[PDB]
Amino acid sequence: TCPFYKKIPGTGFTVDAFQYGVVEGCTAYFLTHFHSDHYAGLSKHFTFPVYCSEITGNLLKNKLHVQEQYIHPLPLDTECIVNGVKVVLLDANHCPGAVMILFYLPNGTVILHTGDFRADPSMERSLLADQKVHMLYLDTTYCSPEYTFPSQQEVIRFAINTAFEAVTLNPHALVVCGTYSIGKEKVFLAIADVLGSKVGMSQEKYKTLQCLNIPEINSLITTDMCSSLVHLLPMMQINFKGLQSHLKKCGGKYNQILAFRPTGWTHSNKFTRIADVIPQTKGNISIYGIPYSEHSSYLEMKRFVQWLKPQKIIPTVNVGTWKSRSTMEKYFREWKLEAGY
Ligand code: NI
Repeated sequence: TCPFYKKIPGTGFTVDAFQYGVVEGCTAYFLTHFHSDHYAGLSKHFTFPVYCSEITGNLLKNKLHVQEQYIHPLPLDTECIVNGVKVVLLDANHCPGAVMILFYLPNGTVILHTGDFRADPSMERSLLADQKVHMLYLDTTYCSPEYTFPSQQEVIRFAINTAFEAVTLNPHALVVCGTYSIGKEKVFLAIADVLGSKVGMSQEKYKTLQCLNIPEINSLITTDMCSSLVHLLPMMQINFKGLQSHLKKCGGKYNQILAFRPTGWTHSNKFTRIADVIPQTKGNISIYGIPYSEHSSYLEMKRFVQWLKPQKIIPTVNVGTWKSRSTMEKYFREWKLEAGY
C-alpha cells in the first residue's frame, strides 16, 4: 500500500506514487523527476492528472507514451493553483527536469518536498527565502557523515584533463562513458567538447537526450558511432569483457579504451582525494570510477536544513530499517540543538 511519506496531508495529493494502483483519495499525482524508482507504474493507460516539469512531461509523452491530455507541465519559479491549492516548482539540482515542490495548505501550513536533490547555497535565494516552511519531506540518500564528495566542477575538471591527456598521447584511443538513466550528462558532454567530437550513442539514448531542452544539443550528440570518438554505453557494459567486445566492433579504428563510470559514492572517498584517483587496468583498457553525485553530501544536506529550520522532517530515503530511521533521527536532533531552532 502507499506509504505515508508519499502523501501530502490536507490535500488530495501524492508524490512519486505510481506503483500502488489507484490511491484512494488522490485527485492529483505529482512526479518530481524521470527516474524509474519514481515513475514506476506510469504508461499510455494512465488516466489521472500528472503534474510535473516541462522536461519530465516531454519524457512521459515520448518515452512512456502517456497521453497528452493527462500531462500537466508547470513552469518553474511560478505560483500555480492545482485543485484549489497553491504550489511552486523549484529546481532540485538533480537530473534534467527534476524539481522540489512547495505546497501552501489552506490552513496556512507550508510543506517542501525535495524529491531527489543536491542541496546548494543558491537555493537559499529562491522563493524559499520568502516564507517559513513547517514540514520538510527530505531526500536522505547520503544522510551520514562518511558521505563526503567533491564538487561537480572538481570532478569534471579531473575527467576533462585525464581524457585530453590520453587522447593527445594516443590519437587512436577511444573514450567510453557509462549511463543507465538521465543525469550526469556533463560528464560525457564536457569530455566530447575538449576532444572536438560529438558523443555517439544508440537511437534509444539519443531520443531520450532530445527531450531535455539542452542548448545546442544537435551540435553535441549523434547516432553515427563511426564519426565519434566518445561513445556512450549501458553502465552494464563498463567492464573488461564488455569493453573488449566493443573495441572489436570498431574495426581496427582504435587500439586503446579509456572508460568512465560515474558512480554515486564509493569508500575510496573516506581516504582518497580526487587528485589521487587511479584506474583499474587490464591490457589496453583502463576504467575510472569518478564520484560525480547528483545527491546532497552529508554536509550540504546539514547546511540546507540548518538554514531552513523546519518544524518537522519526514525522510523519503533509507526508511526501510529501524537502525537507519533511528540514526537519521539522531542527526536531525543534533542539527536542531547546534543551530537553536
Ligand atoms: Ni533520482
